[PDB]
Amino acid sequence: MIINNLKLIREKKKISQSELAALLEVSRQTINGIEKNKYNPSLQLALKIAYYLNTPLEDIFQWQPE
Amino acid sequence: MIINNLKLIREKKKISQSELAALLEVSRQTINGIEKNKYNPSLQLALKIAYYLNTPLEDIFQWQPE
Ligand code: NA
Repeated sequence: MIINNLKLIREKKKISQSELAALLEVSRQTINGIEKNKYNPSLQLALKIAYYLNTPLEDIFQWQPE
Repeated sequence: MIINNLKLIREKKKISQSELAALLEVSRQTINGIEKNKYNPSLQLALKIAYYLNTPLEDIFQWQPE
């Protein structure tokens, strides 16, 4: 299980869902889906998110060790 | 593009493919495949690799735009 903090980090930076989607070249539905915990992103999308949000990836997507 | 440093990092830490595969509960072939850049892991598997290698995920898998 991964717990994500994307909503909070995105909102803190004052970035809307459509703004982030446009930067990452994905759909708003994709961003919203991640934030509503419907599913995890691909490795590549996770890495793009961390890159542009200038935040260590593990601050955004936290695997609960098991 | 994704730069992949898994082999280099695993090797410096003197963890065999077999031992890493066992911690991750995947085939050794799967670790080998990821090391040789044949395919990418899911995000969760990537986070587990980072956990067992005690290394930030972005030092193992480095995405660069363009
Ligand atoms: Na990282």
